[PDB]
Amino acid sequence: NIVMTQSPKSMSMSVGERVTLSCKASENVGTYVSWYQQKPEQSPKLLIYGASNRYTGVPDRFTGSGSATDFTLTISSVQAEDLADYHCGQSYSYPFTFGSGTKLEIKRADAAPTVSIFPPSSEQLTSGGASVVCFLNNFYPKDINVKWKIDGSERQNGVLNSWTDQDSKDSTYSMSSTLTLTKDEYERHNSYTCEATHKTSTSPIVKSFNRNE
Amino acid sequence: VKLEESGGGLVQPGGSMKLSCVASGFTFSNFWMNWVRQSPEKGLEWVAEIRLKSNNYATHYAESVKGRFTISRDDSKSSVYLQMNNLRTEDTGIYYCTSYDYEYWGQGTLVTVSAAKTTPPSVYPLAPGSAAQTNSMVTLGCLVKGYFPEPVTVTWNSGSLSSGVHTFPAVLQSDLYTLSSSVTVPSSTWPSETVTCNVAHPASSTKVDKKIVPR
Repeated sequence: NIVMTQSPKSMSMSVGERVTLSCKASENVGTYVSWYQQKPEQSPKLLIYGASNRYTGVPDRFTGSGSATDFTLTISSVQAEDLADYHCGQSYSYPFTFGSGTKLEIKRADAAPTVSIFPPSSEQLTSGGASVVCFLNNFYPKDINVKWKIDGSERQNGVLNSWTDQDSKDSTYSMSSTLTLTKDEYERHNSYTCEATHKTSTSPIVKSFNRNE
Repeated sequence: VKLEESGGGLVQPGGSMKLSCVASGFTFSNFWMNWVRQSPEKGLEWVAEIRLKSNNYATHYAESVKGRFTISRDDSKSSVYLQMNNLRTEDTGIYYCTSYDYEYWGQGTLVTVSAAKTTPPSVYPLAPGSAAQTNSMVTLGCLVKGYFPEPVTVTWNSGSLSSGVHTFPAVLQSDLYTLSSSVTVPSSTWPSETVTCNVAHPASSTKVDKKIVPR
């Protein structure tokens, strides 16, 4: 099977800059290479076929070049709408194969998260569970850390985190963190805190509640 | 051009499932058609191809599915099909029908191969604590816990609230998924202008609409 290799996994570009994406084939595939753009929760879209032919309706900032074993997709001036994962694929020989994709991140100014904490609902407590949720929304850059404290002491067990893909409209990221306890344990403590630490400050953004409130 | 996919969901290991896709907006009978699948572990993979009446609808299959899957087409219905048999957990992923060169794609459907049982979601409201501070904006949410399989879809006010929404990818823990969604609206508008999350779970035939009311 022909292997299509793409590296690096990600590139971070400012709007207006030029970016060149590379794709290496493990065998000579002639000009039978296509490029696809995939945004999250969407199917891929054809950009380039036959190594260098721009598909109908694709903006002219997209070009493709190369042949045999090395192929390039160039975006002459990155636009915010170009936030996506770009894959090459070969149709020279069966099985047809795709490259692993290079993600394009759009650079923006640093932004601290907006942090919100939520206590367990009465419905969940009735079933015996107690999830405390913290949203860390609309921040940049992507890396961030959450620390959960119960009555001032750190708790790491029971924490579930999920991160969104980069937001198409404002180039930010968001994260949700859920600390799940049993009702039994939740009712034995008083204060619940999430602390968000982000590159914008070594001082954590702290949100908390207590069960007396 | 539209490729409209049908089918998908949960199937037991060793079981069978058929996917369908109806084409409109290209001359279907003149196009080779493919199935492609996608997973986090393995990325995009080509699955099968089917050609034209002039060449007896000859096929090609990926080695990993040969002898277990059948691609077929009904030109009179402008439709392509994938019959999957003796399914394995490594077959789980998002399946797309596509035309040649992957020019046209269906929307994709998640096939989950697992012996775990369908479980509907519990949908819990996220409303701020009574002693939470004041701001010109308020963030509300819904916690969607304990369902299987994926996917669930989340909307707010049946889709009329979208600008302030973040819904987070699900995470799996011991045969059950958990997801959350937040929405941020001007604080003068809640609770006076109601905010409800709608969580649809087609595998369990369950949609839950949870109105978020103050604590």
